[PDB]
Amino acid sequence: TRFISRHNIEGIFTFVDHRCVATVGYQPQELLGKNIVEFCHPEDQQLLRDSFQQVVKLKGQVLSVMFRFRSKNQEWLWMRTSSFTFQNPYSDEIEYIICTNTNVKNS
Amino acid sequence: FKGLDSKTFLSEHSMDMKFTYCDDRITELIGYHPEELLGRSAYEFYHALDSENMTKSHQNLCTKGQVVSGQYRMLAKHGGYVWLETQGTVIYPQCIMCVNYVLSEIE
Ligand SMILES: O=[N+]([O-])c1cc(S(=O)(=O)C(F)F)ccc1Oc1cc(F)cc(Br)c1
Repeated sequence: TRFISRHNIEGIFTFVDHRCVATVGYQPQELLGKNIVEFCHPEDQQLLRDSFQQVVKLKGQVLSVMFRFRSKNQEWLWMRTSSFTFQNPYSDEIEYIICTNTNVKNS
Repeated sequence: FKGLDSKTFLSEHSMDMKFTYCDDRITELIGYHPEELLGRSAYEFYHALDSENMTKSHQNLCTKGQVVSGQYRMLAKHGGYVWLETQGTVIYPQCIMCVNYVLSEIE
């Protein structure tokens, strides 16, 4: 169970695939415009900020992070988010971050 | 004339290259509705004259983890072809995430 999101380099959701409803319970519009960190368990928040900071330094390769995401039922679900930057080489527009977000076991 | 976001769309594929998700931006650009792509391999859609080069590019993706396709043609929904370029990234293998950029109108 997974869904795709795009983020600005700050962490804000700018696109959310509707498979999020079955993965974490929210409609896309409940995620759009908020920072992913707003859905992250307080122990994991700094890891996730530092992951978004680093993924831009990794020359477009994949960075993974595991963290606890707050479902629409206010329960903590373990997620594995694999992220990479994309910048269209015909332009000099700011890169953005593409994430795949899967509910995973912590075992 | 179209801006960059409107010519780019994301897609996800299983490791057998079948579409598992596609952004609705493809409809305006190539004619397909995302739900009619699901379960169909990318190979159904490459121009005959690109098929050998794409097979090599898939090998390269499976050996390196991440590849840029170079220019190739997608069969459009009502016939003819659109030129695209793709960045493909394997998510580890679980799925392949593609960022697709249209280089042409339907020809
Ligand atoms: O199937 N793919 O993983 C994929 C990889 C690549 S790749 O560059 O990583 C390489 F494997 F060929 C390219 C295209 C790919 O799929 C398509 C996506 C589209 F929107 C349309 C068409 Br037709 C094919």
